[PDB]
Amino acid sequence: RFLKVKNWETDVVLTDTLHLKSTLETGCTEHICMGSIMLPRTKDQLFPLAKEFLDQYYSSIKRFGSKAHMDRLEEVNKEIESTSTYQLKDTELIYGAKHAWRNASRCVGRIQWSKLQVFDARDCTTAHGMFNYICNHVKYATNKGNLRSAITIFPQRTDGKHDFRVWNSQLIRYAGYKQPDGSTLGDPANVQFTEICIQQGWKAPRGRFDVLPLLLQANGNDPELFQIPPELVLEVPIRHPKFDWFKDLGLKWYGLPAVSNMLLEIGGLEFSACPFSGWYMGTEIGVRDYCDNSRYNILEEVAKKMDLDMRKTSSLWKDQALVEINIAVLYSFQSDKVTIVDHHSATESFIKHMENEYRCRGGCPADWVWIVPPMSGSITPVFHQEMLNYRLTPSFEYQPDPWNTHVWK
Amino acid sequence: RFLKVKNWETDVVLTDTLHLKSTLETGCTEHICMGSIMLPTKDQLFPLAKEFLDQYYSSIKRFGSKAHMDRLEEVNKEIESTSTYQLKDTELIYGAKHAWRNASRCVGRIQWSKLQVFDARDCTTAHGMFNYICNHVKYATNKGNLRSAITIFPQRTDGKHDFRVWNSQLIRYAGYKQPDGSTLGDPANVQFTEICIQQGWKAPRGRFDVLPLLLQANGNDPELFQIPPELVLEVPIRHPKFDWFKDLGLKWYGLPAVSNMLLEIGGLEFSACPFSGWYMGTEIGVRDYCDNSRYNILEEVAKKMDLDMRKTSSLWKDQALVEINIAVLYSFQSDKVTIVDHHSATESFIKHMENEYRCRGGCPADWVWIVPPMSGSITPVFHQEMLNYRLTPSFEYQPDPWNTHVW
Ligand code: HEM
Ligand code: HEM
Ligand SMILES: C[C@H](O)[C@H](O)[C@H]1CNc2nc(N)[nH]c(=O)c2N1
Ligand SMILES: C[C@H](O)[C@H](O)[C@H]1CNc2nc(N)[nH]c(=O)c2N1
Ligand SMILES: CCCNC(=[NH2+])NCCC[C@H](N)C(=O)O
Ligand SMILES: CCCNC(=[NH2+])NCCC[C@H](N)C(=O)O
Ligand SMILES: [Zn+2]
Repeated sequence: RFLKVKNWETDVVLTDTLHLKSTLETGCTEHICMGSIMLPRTKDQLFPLAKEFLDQYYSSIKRFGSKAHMDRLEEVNKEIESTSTYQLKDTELIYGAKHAWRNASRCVGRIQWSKLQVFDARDCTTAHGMFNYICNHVKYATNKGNLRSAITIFPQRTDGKHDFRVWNSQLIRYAGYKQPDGSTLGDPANVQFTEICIQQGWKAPRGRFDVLPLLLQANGNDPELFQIPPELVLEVPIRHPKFDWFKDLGLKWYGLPAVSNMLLEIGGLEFSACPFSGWYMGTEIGVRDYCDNSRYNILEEVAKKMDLDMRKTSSLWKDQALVEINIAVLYSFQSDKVTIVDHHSATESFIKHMENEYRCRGGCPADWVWIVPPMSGSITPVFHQEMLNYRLTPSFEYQPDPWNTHVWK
Repeated sequence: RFLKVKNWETDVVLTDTLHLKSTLETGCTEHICMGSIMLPTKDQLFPLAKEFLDQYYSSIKRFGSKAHMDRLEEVNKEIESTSTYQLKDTELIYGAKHAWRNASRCVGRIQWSKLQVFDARDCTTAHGMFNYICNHVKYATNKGNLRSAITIFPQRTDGKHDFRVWNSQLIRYAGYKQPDGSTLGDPANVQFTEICIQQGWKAPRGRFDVLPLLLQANGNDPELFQIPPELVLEVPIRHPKFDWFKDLGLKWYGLPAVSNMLLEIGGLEFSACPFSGWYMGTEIGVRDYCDNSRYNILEEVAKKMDLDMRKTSSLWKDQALVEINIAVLYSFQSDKVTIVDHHSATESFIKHMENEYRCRGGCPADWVWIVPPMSGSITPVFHQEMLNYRLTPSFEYQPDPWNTHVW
């Protein structure tokens, strides 16, 4: 079955066949679309998942059906029946990690998928060990501002009782503290985690931009706290090109975005601790982190300084202030020489990547709801692009926050 | 099953049961989501009619009454005899209002119950259609104080006597292909603008020429008509700060009025059912004015603002976008023509959603279409999870007539 996708701004039509290889469910039914919903083993099911993966791997290197291909399948089968699981070769791990990124339908930066530094941390055994691995990842990825995509992969899940987990949602993130008056100091998004850190012993400096400590869980044991070496945490003071009063807002952000709470599934194997990092698209900070009502919420303060007509929404003061803030984020990062991409460039690149993928791969799963930027949506090419969302493995998946499932010792 | 929807900004959770009454398909499957795709017999009729009549009588608190039963029997006998049936005026009004209520892509449904319905089922000719349409335009325009309305022409019979309004909207600007290879006016109407010429219209070759109505009655060939200029309310666009804006020479019409859709009620199909409301600022300022395939005016406006268009990261397109939309709203409001900004419209929709969920058990909504084309996340709907599904009565898309008409 072939599926057509049209770009209503260029009339360019593409054909998707890749979806024929999607195995997982999407959440939608022939009677209801849950496209905007944020989030809708056993010896038996493992080998098939292993085989599917290995066939994909060997096909990619043009060795499908080869003796090397058949021995690997036999080797893995034996291993699974013998140990109930199996270990991936280094090459398969790298291939797996890259494709999980390549298959992430909500990622607009996938044009960079083939360029990913994979750090094999499967020999790690303790939380201190995890900390060392993570520091090395942050330093390598940061590269003094010239950001490089990378991922660190800790030991896969076994009985589900010895999981490795990074309790932080991002390796680097600011603390949030709820005040008794109901207000919040810092980043609202991280209040609950900040509370856990404090409870675990963290001495919170209680400021507006406190880099959180790492809470690391190794081999199913209780998590431990670690402070990332300040010299390893690159930050950018936010100022505006024309508004000299902007800097006085006291804003800044970290340069390295590093998601650390997702699960990496490769050939049936589950890697519960797999922090990965890339670089920021300006709107993530400028629009969401700074202007979401439930985040820093700086629109008013910025608006006032600009002396905009805040009496009636129709003046579009919120929109005006929104643009200036995003100009400030991009300007500051560029001036400090810290990698970043604006939404115009990022979306234009995604379209080229997406078209390339259709011709070489026969498809490119994409989540329109997530691909389209949170500002100036229709002036970016993705808004006008029809997309097809479906799930391919390997892949990155969500998993419940560890504090909701961890059995304390 | 009972599905839940959460707003990630207020944490409010709503439970949806209304979806369990969905009938048509969505185009999606367990393996693939097509949420962003623009467009994914007597034995057949009575079931549909029954479904409709049941909801109608239920809405008037007479479910299972004799009147309910009698009506169901009358229609049943009418279908078996005439292979179709006619709706009572009350059922027609209820149907139209509910087709609007069920339009998952409409952000202004909080206004659903306030719809003036004009019964034009007694119409027989294109001239009659013109008369009905002018009356509709005049009533809805209300000198700038816009009022929602729909005019319903005769329902489809054998498919060979369908009434159709060939225009996509009652009021729209023409588009012509020039020698340069460029396009003059609105590129979106190039094809229609040609069929008008190919039919007789004498195009003024302007940047904003109000297109002539092309009306089709009883399957006959469409006829042209010029909407009395005095009935077409237009707004010149100026900025409340950049006095150079007026020089762009831009203007837009105040009455948005979709005319190419199909209204389906109790199985019956109304191929010509033009309806109107009022504009949300972004529709004109973001989409019609800035879309690359439309008037595509960003660069021009950018220049006059003298901003660095050298690098995309200066966000000149974004800065220029806001101002263009500030102007549209400013103009309309100055001329006292009804119009709503995306902030206000989305806030209303959220309220409507909450009302619908507690009174109806849900509200089908298409997130992709509900979220404005600019400043998406600073509007509440962005943070609102939505469930999309099809309910009848409904407004459906239909093939352009020029691709199906047998001259
Ligand atoms: C080169 C820099 C990259 C850019 C500019 C980029 C940009 C983005 C953005 C803007 C999002 C949506 C984020 C949000 O709204 O919170 C996203 C999501 C995602 N990206 Fe990328 N990305 C990059 C690199 C990567 C890398 C290296 C990986 C994996 C190895 C990756 C995996 C994903 C995944 C799995 C998601 C969805 C996660 C979720 O659902 O929250 N991205 N990316
Ligand atoms: C009172 C003011 C109203 C507002 C502000 C409003 C606004 C909107 C907007 C912004 C859209 C999407 C427009 C686009 O992007 O092309 C829309 C779509 C829609 N509206 Fe409303 N609407 C209003 C009244 C009405 C009325 C009176 C009806 C029906 C009688 C209605 C039926 C629909 C339908 C069926 C769609 C989807 C059409 C499509 O698929 O292209 N709307 N509305
Ligand atoms: C409810 C809705 O799904 C939610 O607000 C989504 C919309 N699109 C998004 N897109 C991106 N990139 N990131 C997000 O967090 C979201 N949130
Ligand atoms: C491809 C994509 O479906 C298309 O560009 C949609 C997106 N959302 C939209 N939303 C509204 N209101 N109107 C539109 O025309 C569109 N176009
Ligand atoms: C970790 C891979 C890079 N992905 C990315 N750019 N963004 C996703 C996480 C960043 C998050 N939106 C934030 O503002 O903090
Ligand atoms: C016809 C009812 C009102 N519907 C509405 N506001 N918009 C839909 C059609 C208008 C179209 N988006 C435009 O900019 O021209
Ligand atoms: Zn779907």
